Amino acid sequence: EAQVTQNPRYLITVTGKKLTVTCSQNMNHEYMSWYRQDPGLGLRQIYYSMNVEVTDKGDVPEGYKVSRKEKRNFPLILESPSPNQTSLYFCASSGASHEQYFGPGTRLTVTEDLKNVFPPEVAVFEPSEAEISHTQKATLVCLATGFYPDHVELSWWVNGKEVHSGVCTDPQPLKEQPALNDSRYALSSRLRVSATFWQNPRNHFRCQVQFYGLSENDEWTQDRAKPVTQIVSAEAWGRAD
Amino acid sequence: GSHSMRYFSTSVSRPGRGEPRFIAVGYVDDTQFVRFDSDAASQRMEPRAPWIEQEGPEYWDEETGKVKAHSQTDRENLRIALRYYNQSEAGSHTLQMMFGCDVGSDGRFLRGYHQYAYDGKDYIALKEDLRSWTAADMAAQITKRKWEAAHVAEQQRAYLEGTCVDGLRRYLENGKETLQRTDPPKTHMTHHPISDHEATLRCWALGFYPAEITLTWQRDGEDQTQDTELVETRPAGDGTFQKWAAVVVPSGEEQRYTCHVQHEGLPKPLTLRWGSLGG
Amino acid sequence: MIQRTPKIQVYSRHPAENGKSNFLNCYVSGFHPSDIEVDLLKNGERIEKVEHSDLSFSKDWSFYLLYYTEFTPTEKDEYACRVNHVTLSQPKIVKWDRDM
Amino acid sequence: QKEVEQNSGPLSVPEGAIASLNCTYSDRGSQSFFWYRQYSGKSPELIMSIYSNGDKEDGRFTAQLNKASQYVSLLIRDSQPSDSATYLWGTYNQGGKLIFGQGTELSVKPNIQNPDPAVYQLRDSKSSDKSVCLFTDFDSQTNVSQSKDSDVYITDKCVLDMRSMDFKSNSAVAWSNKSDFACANAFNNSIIPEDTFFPSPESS
Amino acid sequence: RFPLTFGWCF
Repeated sequence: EAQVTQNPRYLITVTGKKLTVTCSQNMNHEYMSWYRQDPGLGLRQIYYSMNVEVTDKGDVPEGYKVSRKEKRNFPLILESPSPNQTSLYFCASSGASHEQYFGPGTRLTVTEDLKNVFPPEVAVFEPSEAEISHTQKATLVCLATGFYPDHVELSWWVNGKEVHSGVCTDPQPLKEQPALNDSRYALSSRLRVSATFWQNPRNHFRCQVQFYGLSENDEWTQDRAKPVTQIVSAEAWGRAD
Repeated sequence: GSHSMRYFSTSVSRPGRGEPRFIAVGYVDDTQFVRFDSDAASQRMEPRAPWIEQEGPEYWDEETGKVKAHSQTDRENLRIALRYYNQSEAGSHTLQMMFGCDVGSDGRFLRGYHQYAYDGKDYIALKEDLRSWTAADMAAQITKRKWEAAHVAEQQRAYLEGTCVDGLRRYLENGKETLQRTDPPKTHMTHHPISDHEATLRCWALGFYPAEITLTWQRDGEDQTQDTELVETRPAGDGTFQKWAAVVVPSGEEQRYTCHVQHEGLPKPLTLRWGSLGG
Repeated sequence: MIQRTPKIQVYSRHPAENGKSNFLNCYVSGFHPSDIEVDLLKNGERIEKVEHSDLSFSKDWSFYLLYYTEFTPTEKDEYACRVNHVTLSQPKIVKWDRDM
Repeated sequence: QKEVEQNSGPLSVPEGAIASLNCTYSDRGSQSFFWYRQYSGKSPELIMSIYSNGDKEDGRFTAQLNKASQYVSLLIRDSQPSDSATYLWGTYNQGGKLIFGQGTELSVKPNIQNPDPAVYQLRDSKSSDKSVCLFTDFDSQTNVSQSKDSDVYITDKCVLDMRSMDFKSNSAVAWSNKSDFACANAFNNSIIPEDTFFPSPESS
Repeated sequence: RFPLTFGWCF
């Protein structure tokens, strides 16, 4: 433990709506900073503060502001969030060793419209008979599709509990529409058991996907259900056959 | 010859009258080149010698942020010192820090320093070997344990042998025309009667640089310390320095007394006696 | 708490030549703590436009400041330094003397 | 890290080997260096700090710094699967900026005992007209390329660990909403073993 | 150049 606290953990907002991400730390560190991280571009410093009321820009300051009125706090302020500020943000602090310890991360998506937000749809695909006959193994595939933003956590549950053996999930979501601007996303994961285990109709498999979407405070007046933070799942039973 | 760089930082609390006043100055040898003053309007590190002006705007931002942060750190250290010494919030206190590096005639590292005094008494200092701290008292020992845990000694050593030394080379090269100059001392003697039996001889050294100088009196080639008044070397305000040494002598004996001047810009030490017809 | 009384010198930048421009200096050194009042005087009166160097200190931690103003020495005008410090029971006045 | 030996993409090491990440930094005024480990979509974790020339050691990590060559490097002994991550190093500016160099993606590959490369079709559990294609059991040698067709999705490769069976395997998934799409040709644009098992979609 | 001294507190 003994780390920084970033608030919130996930956030969707429309272009232009002022927002601020908090960073606090009860370790009495003089040095605090904010970083973003982007595919291809590395981890870059936005703003940093070497002490109370001392404040300097990093390599990517534009569109951001900070303040340091007290030691414990370093807020990141976006006056007019722009689509290019869609990113993964980390806060960090350091004391006398000058080693910076990093917060857990804030995933921020800046969208042209909240109407672009969708929960994932989820499907489990049953092991192939061909495979069981060929390898005496059986792999389930989960597919989560149509989700925006890519703010998801996938997990596999067997017989009521989460499993980890035989699992692997894509590091990164795919864009369903590499053309479109706020393209929806898809994610895949596989769970592999023995043939015998899969062939047991007592075994129950669920693929679970936590999605982080619109909070209670967001205005929604549309036919479809409010794309709030929620869980969507898909299940399969073992089959003798 | 050998060179130095030093920053001298002073925090002075003024309770009831706002935050402590913070002043830092940088020097290369005897020549100031930067200042920072928490009470000043700019709120910037500022140039104080012509040759630091060629530094781009990135340099001023960097230096500005570092020294501001340090003012806040020493501001904090003042609060901590109060607690350790159970001193009152209504009394005024001082915290000085000094650090820097010396390089020899070749420009290689020679000596490094990183020191603090609280109310004008050594609190904590990096030893000459740059490997450990010398703590003055129980309080400074808590500070030592902290800094040992965060490897400040290793960090500051890296700085003193590296950046500090690199900084100094760059400054010396950039201020070549003035920093590498050695102005030799201009000399003369003055005679004071005081009494008919005893008269004062004063030996003058003017317009020299760097400040380091030795004025010494000799009667019949003897190292005199009886009746030898020596004043602090003083700045003239044009980047040069002044000093005088004085002897009270029995009268008529002027011609047997002699003043000796040693300075970096004098290949041979100067010998002075009252000389010309007079006394 | 350690306290050190100032050393005061008042002197001209160049050797004084009546009617020629020059600088009048008051150099205080070796003092602690750093609060200090210094005036340069012309015929017992405060000179109004006085500058000073930035506060610095020596190896032994004690402070020094240079107070200076431009001036044109004359045969009759008398200049001096007036210094006040915590260590002093009263302001010290040192008279500028062409042979120090 | 953006020079003549600029760190380039991934680094893979045989499981059990020693990993060598050697990086160049440009700014000769760099003094303190910090190694971080970052797992995919997780926080960078500090693993090693180094303030002066030489080597520092903690368990299986050695941090190295050569101020002459301008090299900073990390060595990982006895590479484990769980060592797979991005490795970042950072140094301080003359202004107290922390600047990260080129990160290094490290994949520790385990040897596949008996690669049984094959392409399977899996039917959805409810809406059984939907399906996916699964390329599984290939060697660490093969590379899964993205599709020619824009309407077909192919995922990168991924390793799973059947812990209790001492068995690991590679897999990639392909799917598409196109009617005429078939598993048989889903991986056409990939260079796949001559020996890849392609069964009639269903079954046995 | 001034040293980075942040966190070097008593």
